[PDB]
Amino acid sequence: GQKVHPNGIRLGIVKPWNSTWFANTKEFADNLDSDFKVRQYLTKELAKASVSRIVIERPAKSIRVTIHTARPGIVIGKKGEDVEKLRKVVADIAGVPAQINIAEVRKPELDAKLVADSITSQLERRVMFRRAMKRAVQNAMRLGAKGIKVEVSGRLGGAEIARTEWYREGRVPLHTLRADIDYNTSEAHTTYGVIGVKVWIFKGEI
Amino acid sequence: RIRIRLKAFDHRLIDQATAEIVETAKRTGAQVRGPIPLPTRKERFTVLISPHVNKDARDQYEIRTHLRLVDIVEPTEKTVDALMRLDLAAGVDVQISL
Amino acid sequence: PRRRVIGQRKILPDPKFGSELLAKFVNILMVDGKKSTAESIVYSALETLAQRSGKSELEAFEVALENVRPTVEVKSRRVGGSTYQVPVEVRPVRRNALAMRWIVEAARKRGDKSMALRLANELSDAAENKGTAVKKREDVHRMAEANKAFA
Amino acid sequence: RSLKKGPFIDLHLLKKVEKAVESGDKKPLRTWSRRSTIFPNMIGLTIAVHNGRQHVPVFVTDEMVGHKLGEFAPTRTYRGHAADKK
Amino acid sequence: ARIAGINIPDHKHAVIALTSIYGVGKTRSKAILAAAGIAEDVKISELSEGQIDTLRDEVAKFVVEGDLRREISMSIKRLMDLGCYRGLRHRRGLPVRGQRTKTNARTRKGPRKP
Amino acid sequence: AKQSMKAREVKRVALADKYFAKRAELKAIISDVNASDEDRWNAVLKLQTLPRDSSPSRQRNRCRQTGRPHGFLRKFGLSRIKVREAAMRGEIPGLKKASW
Amino acid sequence: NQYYGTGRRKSSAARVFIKPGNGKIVINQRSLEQYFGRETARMVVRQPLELVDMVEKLDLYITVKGGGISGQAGAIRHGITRALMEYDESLRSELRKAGFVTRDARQVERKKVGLRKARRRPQFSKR
RNA sequence: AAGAACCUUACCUGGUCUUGACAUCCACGGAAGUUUUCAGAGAUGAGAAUGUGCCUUCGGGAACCGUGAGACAGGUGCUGC
RNA sequence: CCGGCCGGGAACUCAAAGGAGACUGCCAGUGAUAAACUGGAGGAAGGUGGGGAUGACGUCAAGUCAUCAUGGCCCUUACGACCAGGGCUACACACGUGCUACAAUGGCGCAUACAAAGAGAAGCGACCUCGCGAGAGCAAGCGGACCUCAUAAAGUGCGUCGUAGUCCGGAUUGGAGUCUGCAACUCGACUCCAUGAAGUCGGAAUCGCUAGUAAUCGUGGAUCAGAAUGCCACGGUGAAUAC
Repeated sequence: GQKVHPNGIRLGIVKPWNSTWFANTKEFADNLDSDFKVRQYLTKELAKASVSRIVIERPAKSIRVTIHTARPGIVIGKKGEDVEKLRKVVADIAGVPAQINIAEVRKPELDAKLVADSITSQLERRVMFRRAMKRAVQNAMRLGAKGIKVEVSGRLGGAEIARTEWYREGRVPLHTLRADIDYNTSEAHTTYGVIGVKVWIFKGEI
Repeated sequence: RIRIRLKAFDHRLIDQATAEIVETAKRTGAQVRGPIPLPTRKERFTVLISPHVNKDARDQYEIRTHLRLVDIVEPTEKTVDALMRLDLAAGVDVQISL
Repeated sequence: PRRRVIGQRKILPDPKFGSELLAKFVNILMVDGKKSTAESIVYSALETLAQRSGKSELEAFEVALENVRPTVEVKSRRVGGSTYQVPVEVRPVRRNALAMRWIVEAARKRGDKSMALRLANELSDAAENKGTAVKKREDVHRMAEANKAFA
Repeated sequence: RSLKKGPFIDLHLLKKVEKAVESGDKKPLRTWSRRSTIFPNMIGLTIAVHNGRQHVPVFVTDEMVGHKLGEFAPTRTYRGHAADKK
Repeated sequence: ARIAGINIPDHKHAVIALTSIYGVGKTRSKAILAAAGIAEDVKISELSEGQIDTLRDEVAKFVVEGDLRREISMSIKRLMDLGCYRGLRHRRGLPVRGQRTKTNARTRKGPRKP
Repeated sequence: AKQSMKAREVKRVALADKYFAKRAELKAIISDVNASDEDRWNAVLKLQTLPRDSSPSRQRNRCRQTGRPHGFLRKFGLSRIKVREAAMRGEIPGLKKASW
Repeated sequence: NQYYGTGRRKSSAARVFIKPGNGKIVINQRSLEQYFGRETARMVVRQPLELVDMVEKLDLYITVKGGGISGQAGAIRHGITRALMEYDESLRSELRKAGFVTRDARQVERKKVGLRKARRRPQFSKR
């Protein structure tokens, strides 16, 4: 569990940063604050909308937020009525204005955060993790994902002792930096306590 | 007459922008010196890895910052207009000077 | 190490003449990386020596080294659980090296005034081979001889 | 040894000691300020300095002026120890 | 040459010779030599007797041995009389400046009791 | 995470910018040697008249998230752990692990 | 025609010009002796040339920057080895037979975390 | 603990408040804000001058600030087996 | 105006990007004609070229509810909140870990050179002027390949100190000051004057380290109002041993 986080070592490699913007040493601090703020706001408000990830950019002292989501219609709302409000609210903490660019994930079951949020939505319903894991692995293999390693840890269906469990399938070369491997860690609240869900997804050799 | 010194993080991300600005320059009258690669600043960092104790175990980091000089000699109107509001390049901070 | 029989490092020969042996003496003398000072004390000593011996520096040291040169030495091996020393013949490559270590050993021992004076005194005692180095040699022979019965 | 220009006293203590002098010595003062500096006029006063648990009365003498209030109210108390002589 | 308590150095150089007096050290003695014009390397015995005669009132310009002794002792006696925390540490024999008494400052603390 | 301490900190932030960096010269210049011997007394007396806070030196410069005083980084403002968690999530550009 | 070599010993960079005719050596406007040739390891820079003729046959104008004394001296050495290129294999036979052609980079290692100078432990205690 | 002079602080003594230092809910009032004085160790407490801005529904508002209600807030309080 | 100072050149370093290069590829021999190894060659480099990052299955029901988050439990006119002062630095001791030592391969005096890598706009702050000094006054320039921190020191040469608790060492203490910060007593650092402690290379026991390594030298940072012998990083000089 102390093993290296796969995304961090490939940030200079095959994993471009979710927020790509330069700033001077003075305002960089505040811009990180605002970044964390908008990421929280968009996280909470769009939580039920199953956003996969939010790609911040800040050209010319103005923010442009790309948004990869599983269900673009539920995010946008009826004919964009939400989008504008999302631009106003965000712009207020963004330093003004707030451009936004929607984007749909063609294969949402592949993407890690969508999978984890699904598994959490199953766990809150008291669904059995032993089924959830095999279901995720089933969808991953049906899409032909080159590799996968699902892992979870916690109370496990009310057991008094916390326990780790996992189920890998396919080739999983974590040591190979050439590898195209998505990854996520998402906590799942339950009546007995938090249950961490880690999800490795090996998409391709390059 | 003009001395531009642009900067960005990733080299591969700044290169195509350098190509676009040099090309924008060549088409607008050119009179270009030829961009200078410049030394790259590399801020070293070493943060404690653990939430508590484990003083022996630390994690290294760095933030490379590539810079490039441009140096256009002509004070041409076509040049100063092309250098204005065609810079684009998100994530790449340009600094014009005369 | 368990396996590698890798050989010695290639030290630089002495600038005036190709006596890499004494260059290894300059190595076994240098402290705190003060190479030039250690070398300067070496040349100053060889000059103070050769004029008194009448011989050239290198050969004057040759007939001092040869006299202080170790014969055999005891070392722990093949313990019966009660532990006892085993005398054995030295490797010739270890011979002059261990000798120069005994020279520097005798040099660091005793005090007079200047370290150049102690060095000159040890070399002078080595000229007519009655010094602390031959003393340590004959002492190692005393540590043996009575132990020489063992084999 | 500190404060090149201007000996330091907190204004509430210089006013309490001012109107304490002009009114004649009566009772000790309740000051908490260890931070101030003795001044010539403060002499003869029994002003109690805070040692952190309570106030200890100290009788100011002109022989002590350049010093400060604190060090005459020792805070930490180590009594002696236990000697445990054998 | 005979002044102070005793002050009879020999073989010593002028500054180190003067250092023997309580209350005077290196840089002050060098100031005495810069005042008299005397060279640092001169021996105390070879140096001119009349230059020593000037040396006497010259170093008399600065208070030294016993007067400094009784001055410092009178100061420490003063601190003890004040009842100041500093003077209390002088009474205990423990350090005054702020050195840790928990482990080190053994020198001022004296030899270890057990 | 000790919200009252963070609100106390930011209250020192606001109030501290509100007083000093404006009236601050009253000590930063006037208390420095100049031809105003009589005034400097009334100056420092107004200096103590100011509240004990407002001074930047009393700012421990707490983290903007947990509020933890220690492990802080002025270059970011985040505590070491949170800037590392943001780093591993790819929030900070060019903050890759270094090996040279 | 003037000949040239470069070389770079331990972060220092040397630059070595050499010409036929005159025999004197000059480094950074300073005399061969006053700069390093009166300090120890003076003869090392000439050590490859001891194998051949030097005296009047060739002269050197050297510039160097970076590093310490021995670093700039070895930089002069590598710079002479690189400046023998016009006589290429003809000198590289015996010269490589004596080495000196080798880069001998051996750069200092970076301090490792928790280790004082990239090896030393903080005096580990058994308990 | 990548830096305890105060601050930090979780600690001790003493002085302090109980919808509370901070967040959300509502009523009922004031723009907020401003400079200045006194009592007090200080926080607080009592003043004094000063200001009354931001769209329209201009009967309203909204922002900020103050008093009141309880729901709640808060906890470096315990439990890393 | 002997300073690349400026005309002048991109020549060469330097500076980066982007490529080539070392792969047991070639020679010989060995090896079960196997893989593979040994030796050699050329080659800048020869065997994983040097270094760095990357921590399998899992274990230790390891440490962390005091980073944060969290299931419950507990207090909620106090197990909450604000302020002053104090303390976290207390000392009959014991242990762990770093630094300066115990000296003339040295200390001290003058002269004399030679680095790298970082940091700087609520800031880095030249120069000049004042002060033995720490620092003060003014203040150009610098968002930095320009300017500032910012003079590297060990070293090199000569001069002296002539082997003693000594011109070693610098502890401790007394006095006189500087700067920071509301605030330097508790409880800063630095400077100057004075003072010169133990200690004569350290026992039983015990540690690290195989090359640009150990040893030794100095420089810079982050933390920070101020305050490193700690931490992290940089280069200079530069070994011995491997039977």
